[PDB]
Amino acid sequence: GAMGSMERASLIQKAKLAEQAERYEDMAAFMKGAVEKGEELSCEERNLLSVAYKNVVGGQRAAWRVLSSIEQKSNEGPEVREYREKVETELQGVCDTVLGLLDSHLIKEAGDAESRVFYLKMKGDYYRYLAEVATGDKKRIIDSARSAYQEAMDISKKEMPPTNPIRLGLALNFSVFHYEIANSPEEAISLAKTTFDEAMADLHTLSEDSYKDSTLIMQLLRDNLTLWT
Amino acid sequence: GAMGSMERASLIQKAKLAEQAERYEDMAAFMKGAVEKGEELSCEERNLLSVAYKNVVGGQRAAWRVLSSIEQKSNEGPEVREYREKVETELQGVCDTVLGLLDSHLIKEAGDAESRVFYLKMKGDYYRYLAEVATGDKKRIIDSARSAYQEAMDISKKEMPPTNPIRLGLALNFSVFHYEIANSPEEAISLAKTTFDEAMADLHTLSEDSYKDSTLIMQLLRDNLTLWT
Amino acid sequence: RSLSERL
Amino acid sequence: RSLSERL
Ligand SMILES: Cc1ccc(-c2cccc3cc(C(=N)N)sc23)nc1N
Ligand SMILES: Cc1ccc(-c2cccc3cc(C(=N)N)sc23)nc1N
Ligand SMILES: [Ca+2]
Ligand SMILES: [Ca+2]
Ligand SMILES: [Cl-]
Ligand SMILES: [Cl-]
Repeated sequence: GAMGSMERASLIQKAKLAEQAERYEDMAAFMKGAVEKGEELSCEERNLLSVAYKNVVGGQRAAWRVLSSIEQKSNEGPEVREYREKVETELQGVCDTVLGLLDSHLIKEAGDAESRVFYLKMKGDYYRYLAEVATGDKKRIIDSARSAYQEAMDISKKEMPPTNPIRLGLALNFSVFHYEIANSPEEAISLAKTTFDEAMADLHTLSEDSYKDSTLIMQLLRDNLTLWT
Repeated sequence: GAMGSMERASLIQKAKLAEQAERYEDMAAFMKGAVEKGEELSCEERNLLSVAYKNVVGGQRAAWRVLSSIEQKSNEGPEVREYREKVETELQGVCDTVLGLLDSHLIKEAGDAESRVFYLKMKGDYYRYLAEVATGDKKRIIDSARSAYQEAMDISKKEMPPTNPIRLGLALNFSVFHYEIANSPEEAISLAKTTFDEAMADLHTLSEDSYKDSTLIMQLLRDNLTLWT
Repeated sequence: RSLSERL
Repeated sequence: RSLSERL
């Protein structure tokens, strides 16, 4: 691609600059270029990749929701549908790009729990974003999200402590999948509660800084439980 | 361009949708397509054009400032300069596009004061944005901004009341030009004060709604005077 | 809408 | 930085 001539280290440096400048499309392109060098990613690099694409797809999701809401009102000319479709297609292209990087070849080279769980969670997340706009096929997309989350959960429970921030963010997002995508609010509530309680019981093992990291994510579990019950 | 096959009315409708979705790059492309249909723009359409490109160039200016600040610190590898140059070049391309639309052929077909002043102010604004990143050539860019603002001012003083929001926003931006670009802080202060005082004395002629519109812009003149003195 | 993992 | 016209 267009980043093939740039050094890996320069791509990472520029991704960090783009983050500081709130240029998330650039940040994603730089990190895509870094992935395509073929070397595994460090913990920091994995998070740069995630931050970049989360911001890109987050803007698209917010736009899609606005347009879909306008479209649904109009059904209570073709321009509203056309433009919602345009944004939707762009969003799906971003998700497909991320899923392609995970499949070629981030996941298969990831052996440590922290990397493998991170990437499988990401695969669940971007199939979930595809599911949010899918209509009927929606079933196979939902199953793909579920499968990725489940594999990630199984590894995280075996290999990580209950306060691990990757484990917590995985359980959080899988609970959102259950509530928002899979029409399983009881599963969502059960998962959030068990995750929160098992992390609570492990906090005593943590340093002050790790305690801060874990409790910040636990608060999101609690906020969802408040909304859901 | 890529919007050549879309109806003018559909482009305007989609520009308004993109605004609601905070998709300002799309909004600008739609309004560029509408301009390129060759018909003059209504007051609402002129403001859609301005809003779209102001948001696009505003993100680029904010990014450029972040990167330039990092670059200047590093001079107290080539990546910081390279990436600042990338953003700078993109910003200049956006300014050139807007200036091209004004020159081909919005300004020459604009006969009413409200349209002609609006477009000449816009020409001043986008040359000012070019001036912000220009280095030495900077002189001819500054002169182009000054010339456009001055022509707009001369028409506005002859043809518009002192509370007209276009006249006020023009005087505001020309005062910013004087202070920030032209190294003429006394000219900036004098212009802001005279503009504010002449608008104040005309407020009694206005409806409640027009009064609200004018006083909102006057507050920006006052806020600058507070910062400048 | 439910809260998902933040950056 | 000085305030310019807003939308
Ligand atoms: C050396 C290092 C390791 C990990 C992280 C990290 C961890 C979790 C989230 C996140 C977001 C980041 C970002 N928005 N740049 S880094 C990062 N950071 C480091 N510096
Ligand atoms: C019918 C009409 C005429 C003028 C305007 C207008 C005026 C000044 C600024 C601005 C921003 C706009 C926007 N962000 N869409 S419209 C607009 N609006 C209308 N509806
Ligand atoms: Ca129940
Ligand atoms: Ca003085
Ligand atoms: Cl469209
Ligand atoms: Cl670059």
